[PDB]
Amino acid sequence: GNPLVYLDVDANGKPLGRVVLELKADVVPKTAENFRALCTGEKGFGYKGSTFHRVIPSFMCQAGDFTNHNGTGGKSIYGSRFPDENFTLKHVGPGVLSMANAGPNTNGSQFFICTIKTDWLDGKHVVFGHVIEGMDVVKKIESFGSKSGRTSKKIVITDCGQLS
Ligand SMILES: Nc1ccc(CNC(=O)NCC(=O)N2CCCC2)cc1
Repeated sequence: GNPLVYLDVDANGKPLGRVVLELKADVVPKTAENFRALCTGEKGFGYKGSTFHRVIPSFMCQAGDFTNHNGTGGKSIYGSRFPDENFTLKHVGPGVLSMANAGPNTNGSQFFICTIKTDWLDGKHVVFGHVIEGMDVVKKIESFGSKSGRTSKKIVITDCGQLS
């Protein structure tokens, strides 16, 4: 069925624990496949070692720029960017996993995990999964953000991969 993947996350070099994500390949197979492969690193690049570079309390935690390591970069397994697959899934609440972007059809590798319902992003960001386990870890990450998005600890995905 739908892939289960994980992110193991450090803050200032010490482990917070594991976030487990279900990828909704049934609804958004291309977007789910991209994220899955970036977790395993099987194409020779991916999320391992990359950061949560911008985190805003009571909103979301954003990550996945493994090319420029500053929020301007990332790439997909298909090429630098790929289209918005569909907007069928909605930003319904905490734990939603969705693609960051720079406008229409600019999905790469950057993603975010919501910590609240973010309805204004519906129709603009492709939702492609949800947290299965580890919301406690997500709340810790969230607690290290700020209004400007700047993090107060260095938040690193030390390991990631596929569970099923
Ligand atoms: N592929 C790609 C994706 C994102 C960017 C830079 N864009 C962003 O940080 N956009 C903000 C964004 O998507 N957000 C922030 C609310 C969580 C969703 C640049 C390239």
